[PDB]
Amino acid sequence: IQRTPKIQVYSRHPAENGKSNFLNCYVSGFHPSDIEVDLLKNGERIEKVEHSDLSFSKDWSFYLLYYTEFTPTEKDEYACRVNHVTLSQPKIVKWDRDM
Amino acid sequence: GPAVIECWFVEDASGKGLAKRPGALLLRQGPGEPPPRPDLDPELYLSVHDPAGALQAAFRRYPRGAPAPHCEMSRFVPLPASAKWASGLTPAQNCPRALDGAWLMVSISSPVLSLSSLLRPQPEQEPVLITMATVVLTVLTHTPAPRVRLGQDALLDLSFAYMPPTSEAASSLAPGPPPFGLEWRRQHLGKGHLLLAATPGLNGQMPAAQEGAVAFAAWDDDEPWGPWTGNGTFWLPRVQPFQEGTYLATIHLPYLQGQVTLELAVYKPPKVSLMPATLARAAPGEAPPELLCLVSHFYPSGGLEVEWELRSQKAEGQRWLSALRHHSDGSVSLSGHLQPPPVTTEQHGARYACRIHHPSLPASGRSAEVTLEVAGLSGPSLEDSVGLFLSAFLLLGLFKAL
Amino acid sequence: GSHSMRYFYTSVSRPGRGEPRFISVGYVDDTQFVRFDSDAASPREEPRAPWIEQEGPEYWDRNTQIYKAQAQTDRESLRNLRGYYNQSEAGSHTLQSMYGCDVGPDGRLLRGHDQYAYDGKDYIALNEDLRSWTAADTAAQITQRKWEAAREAEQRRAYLEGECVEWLRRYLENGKDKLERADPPKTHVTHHPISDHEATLRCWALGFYPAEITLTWQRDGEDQTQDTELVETRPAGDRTFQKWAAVVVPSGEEQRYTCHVQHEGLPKPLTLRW
Ligand SMILES: *[C@@H]1O[C@H](CO)[C@@H](O[C@@H]2O[C@H](CO)[C@@H](O)[C@H](O)[C@H]2NC(C)=O)[C@H](O)[C@H]1NC(C)=O
Ligand SMILES: *[C@@H]1O[C@H](CO)[C@@H](O)[C@H](O)[C@H]1NC(C)=O
Repeated sequence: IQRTPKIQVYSRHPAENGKSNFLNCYVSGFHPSDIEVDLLKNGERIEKVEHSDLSFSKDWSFYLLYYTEFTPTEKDEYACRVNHVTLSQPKIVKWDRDM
Repeated sequence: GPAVIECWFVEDASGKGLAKRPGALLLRQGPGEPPPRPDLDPELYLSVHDPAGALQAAFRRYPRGAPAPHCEMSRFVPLPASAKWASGLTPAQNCPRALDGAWLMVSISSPVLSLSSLLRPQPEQEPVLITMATVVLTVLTHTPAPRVRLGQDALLDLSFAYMPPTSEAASSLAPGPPPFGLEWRRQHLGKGHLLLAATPGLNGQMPAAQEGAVAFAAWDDDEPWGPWTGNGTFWLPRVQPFQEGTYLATIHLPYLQGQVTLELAVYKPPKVSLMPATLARAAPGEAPPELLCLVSHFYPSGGLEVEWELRSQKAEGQRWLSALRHHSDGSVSLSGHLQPPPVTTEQHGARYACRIHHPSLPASGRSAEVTLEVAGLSGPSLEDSVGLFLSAFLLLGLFKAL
Repeated sequence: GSHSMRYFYTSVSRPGRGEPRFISVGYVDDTQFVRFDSDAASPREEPRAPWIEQEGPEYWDRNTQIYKAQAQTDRESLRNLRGYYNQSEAGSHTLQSMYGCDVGPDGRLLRGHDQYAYDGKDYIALNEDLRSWTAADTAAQITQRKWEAAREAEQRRAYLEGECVEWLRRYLENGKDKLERADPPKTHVTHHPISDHEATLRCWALGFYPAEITLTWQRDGEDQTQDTELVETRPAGDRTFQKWAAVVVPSGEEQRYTCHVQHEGLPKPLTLRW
């Protein structure tokens, strides 16, 4: 069976404009393990993005965390775009500052 | 009534890794020579004799035109049940003598039924073209893939039939059906539970049933002589999404096991609503409100497709969603967001529509609509006229004042 | 509280791109402490936790050889299962094995796991009684019957109740400074007016360890489970976790509701009001 990734986009700390922070995209619960994840700022991919090692859950699925330094700004918008074999086109989920 | 079932004999030797060979099951030989099958190995060409008649009856009423059932044969060596609850079926260490010989386990799966049988081939030159095999234990289900709405009951079907094998002049037992064990387990996402264990006909302590589940585990009659039919139906009172997955049912006799598997799928149709329902604001250019489409309390989480339309046409505007929100009942809720482009007079009376396609939903889906209001040559209301009069009066008074 | 040690083995077939990739990872409380990767430049068993680095090189050479053997075995099993299931050799399929022990706060074994999966589906598992096996299809049932004849469940029971628990205790002692810590959550409520007559109250729990936590919304002491949205617990990225729970309430009635937070690091459950 194949399972579609579940995506969350958040920040390591509560967002304050002008204060450095980390933006995280957490992808989990997908099978198989091949997946593409990008972090977008105003629709453009971010170059400096690190991620953790592929992880394994007891439910026979995988999860990953991508993160990048950023300074929250009222004008700028951020999103996570994920492409997996189980979805037709890449799914983007936006970073709601309070969700 | 296929009258023949093609089967794949699966080698059990370690050296040969799940090798497969052709074979056939001849349910109805009929008077005369059985159809010649020189392509098959003689030992894998079986003529089935079913004193109980469960295997015969299962395929006697098989739907016409349905795809051929998927059959697999394998070699079987009787072993005592390893589960601790089924310890009273084999009180003594000595293996029964009546279970000597060769045994074949046959599994036949189809969209309409799932069946498992224990057969005994006969070693029996001239009749080598066919191999006679008698059925001993049959376990079948007519609900191999049940679908149950969230909060409803599930009635996983299970029947079985047992004809004791030739005793070899060692049938000094109690007349009547022998005690048996019934096992119902679940497996899903690396998690397994013993939902139910029973031993009808034998008094002993069974592990407590889980999730308030009960079974109709009994022999259909207590006649002194077999074959005997029996029931093992499973009743799961309320089905939550965490009880989805593979349900395995096993019938245990001393040194004999018969297993079938079912796939229970839980579903809940979404409730769709486009949050902006007060039509919309003026559309003299730009300033379009953001439309939110809430689909609430649907299972499974995956497979939902939300699409935006203009009223039919492909809606224009930025689109995204929000991470799943999980409720106590196990269902999930999703929110789609559409930001249309600058609305103008050309979109007067045009409705923005959110349409949801989900496996639980019908092929059409479920739709919500919001009419797009535009600014027009609306006439002043009575209150507007009164306000104009009052403003003019105040302004003229002020002009007189200064 | 409850602790666990788990070992995951994963072989992913790559038709036309080389032999299957093999990854082996060891976890304590969802924190990895050892890892192997055939794609890695150096095929070695590399520790990845500060509380296992003090061990000697032999513990690593032996593991590396064991995991190379495991990789070969998993590749052979991948080929056998692809043959059995009648699948094209150009597709990608995965074979997963997991084994470990979950021990309670008393240091005594609670559960022991030995499971396999093919293409993300259960293939054969050891049951909670540590005596029998669950196998669905005929290929898995053949292995089930071979293992029952050979009585492998006895050896696995001896290992899980023995070496696994001992090593889990040893790890929980050598690295108690981070494995046995309990960071309480930092909580606050947020108000968002959805429509003219409805608001959303969102309760937050940030920077807590372990991940186990309970968030509830109550209206004059009555749970609002049906009308409560939840985001799954997520990693902040610095060894702590985040979660929030949202409840929709009528406008003006935002004082009767209360958010109840339960976590180990909290001496008493927290009650939060907007
Ligand atoms: C096994 O037992 C179940 C439950 O007793 C049988 O189903 C019942 O059948 C009767 C007679 O047809 C109906 O009135 C009941 O409504 C059924 N109950 C349920 C829960 O569906 C079932 O037919 C039995 N199986 C066999 C083959 O005898
Ligand atoms: C594999 O599937 C093909 C296509 O349906 C079929 O012709 C063939 O007989 C199958 N092989 C086995 C061993 O089941």
